[PDB]
Amino acid sequence: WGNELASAAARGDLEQLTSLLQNNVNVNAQNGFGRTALQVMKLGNPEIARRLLLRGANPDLKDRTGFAVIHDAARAGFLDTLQTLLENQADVNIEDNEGNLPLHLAAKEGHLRVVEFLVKHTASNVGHRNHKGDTACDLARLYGRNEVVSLMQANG
Repeated sequence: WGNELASAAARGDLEQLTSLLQNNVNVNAQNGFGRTALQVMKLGNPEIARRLLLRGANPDLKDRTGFAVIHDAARAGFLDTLQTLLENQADVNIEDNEGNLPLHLAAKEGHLRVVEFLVKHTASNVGHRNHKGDTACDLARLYGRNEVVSLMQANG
């Protein structure tokens, strides 16, 4: 179950995932490499995240590098999964090993809509400095994310 559930999530096979969920499974079981189905899930499949969360999947777990799924979602620009993560109590201000919040990663990669949602509709700490002293906006500025910077100073 744990392994197959993780496999179905990793591949983005909702049908197979929902099939497995009919069994008495621990959605927070770790696969062969220590990651849960939610952690290995292929982003771009918010329903898979929703089904896993509905069954009690812990959204705040961190991998080898202290990255939570919301970190991955934010960094890659997957707003839908990020939002379903939050509507299921995932911590928005969870930090990676360098003190970066999901907002930092979104800003750094120039995902304007993700940043906008975070700044405007979440408890994201816009003034949070990572370990090296940089805020999400600083990183946007450093990475030439002009539109993100303008949006951030426009409301925070």
